[PDB]
Amino acid sequence: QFREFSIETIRNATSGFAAENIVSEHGERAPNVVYKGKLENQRRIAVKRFNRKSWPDSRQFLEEAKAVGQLRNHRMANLLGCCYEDEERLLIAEFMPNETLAKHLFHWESQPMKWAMRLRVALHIAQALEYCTSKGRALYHDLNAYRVLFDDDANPRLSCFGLMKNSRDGKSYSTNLAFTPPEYLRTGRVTPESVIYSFGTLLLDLLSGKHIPPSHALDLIRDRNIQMLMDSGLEGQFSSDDGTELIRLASRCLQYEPRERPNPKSLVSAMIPLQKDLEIASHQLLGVP
Ligand SMILES: [Cl-]
Repeated sequence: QFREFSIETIRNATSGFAAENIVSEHGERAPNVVYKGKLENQRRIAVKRFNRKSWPDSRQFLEEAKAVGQLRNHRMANLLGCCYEDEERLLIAEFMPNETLAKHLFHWESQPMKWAMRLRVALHIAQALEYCTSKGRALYHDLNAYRVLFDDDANPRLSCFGLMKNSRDGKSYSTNLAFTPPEYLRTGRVTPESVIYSFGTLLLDLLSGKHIPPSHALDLIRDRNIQMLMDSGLEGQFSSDDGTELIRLASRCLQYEPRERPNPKSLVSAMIPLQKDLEIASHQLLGVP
């Protein structure tokens, strides 16, 4: 059950917000800073520590946090609680011990992430989006490869933290404008269809093995230059038909007109026939213990 924590409990859990416990990607001074920690009951947690003045009205912070806290789903890194003591504003979620899509996709060591695992990620994150939308939390802020986490069993989950803004009013620059949907640039506002565009960028990441700007990818797609778009490290793991099917889904997600983008259920349905190696456990596919 969603619960409140004292700041002392959370400082104890994170060794006083020790810098080496940061597991997010922007360091200590960013709008989005997440620390790993461990509670007295041995439960491992992720703690997002909001900036001072980001959510100054604790009633508003709590309302938001509690709303996110009602969500419970296997495709999410779920929100367990919050803290709003002594000007701190913290979100406490399930710890994900196998790091991020970014680590395994962009910063691989043994070998590139397998196609089968990339497609499993895409499907499971689409399912996470379907769930969040189902529970009235259709807005998601800054979805990218750093918000896709891997659990104890190496299964992909969507971080719950992106369901809340980094600050109620502060302009965030947490996603470079190259990756934001066109309606954000016009209005400064996120809509349900905005996250679908972001999901399109995630598909581009998975297809290419890098965080390719949509403008550039869309040029390649217009040219049907699949060989320049797709990750050379995937060679021989996928049929041209399936590669193309996923590119076509990305193109739908990245449509200028928000109403033309797929709804989450359509993303899930489109992903099913592309799945590969269903019988293989995620830890084997991802290459973690
Ligand atoms: Cl506020």
